Amino acid sequence: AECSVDIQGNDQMQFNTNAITVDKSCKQFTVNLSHPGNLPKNVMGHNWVLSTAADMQGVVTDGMASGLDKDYLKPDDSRVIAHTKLIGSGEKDSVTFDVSKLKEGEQYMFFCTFPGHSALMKGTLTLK
Ligand SMILES: [Cu+]
Repeated sequence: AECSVDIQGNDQMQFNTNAITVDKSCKQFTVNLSHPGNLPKNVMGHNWVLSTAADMQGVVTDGMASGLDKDYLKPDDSRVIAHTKLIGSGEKDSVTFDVSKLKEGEQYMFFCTFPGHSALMKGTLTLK
């Protein structure tokens, strides 16, 4: 099983994948995020945040109101399953989480919580 994925967030406010499949055989899953853009994190910062599809809107809404210093995430938000830090041009960050934090039959979404970015920077994640 392929238990990791490399993802990029760029200056065009786009991730380079719209869907991630996590194989059930995997015990852990790793996301390696990078920023090939030129813009700094205060204007084009990107993070990779995971939640159920149902909780996405709440996480995004409260994240925006949280500010840059809080990585645009509501402190201790229980709806966030896993997340990388917010990164800007030339930076990279990885996050590894336990696959047992996911279940079959539930739709998950990964997205960036920087203000306005989730309109384009989002995708599905599914355990199969
Ligand atoms: Cu972003």
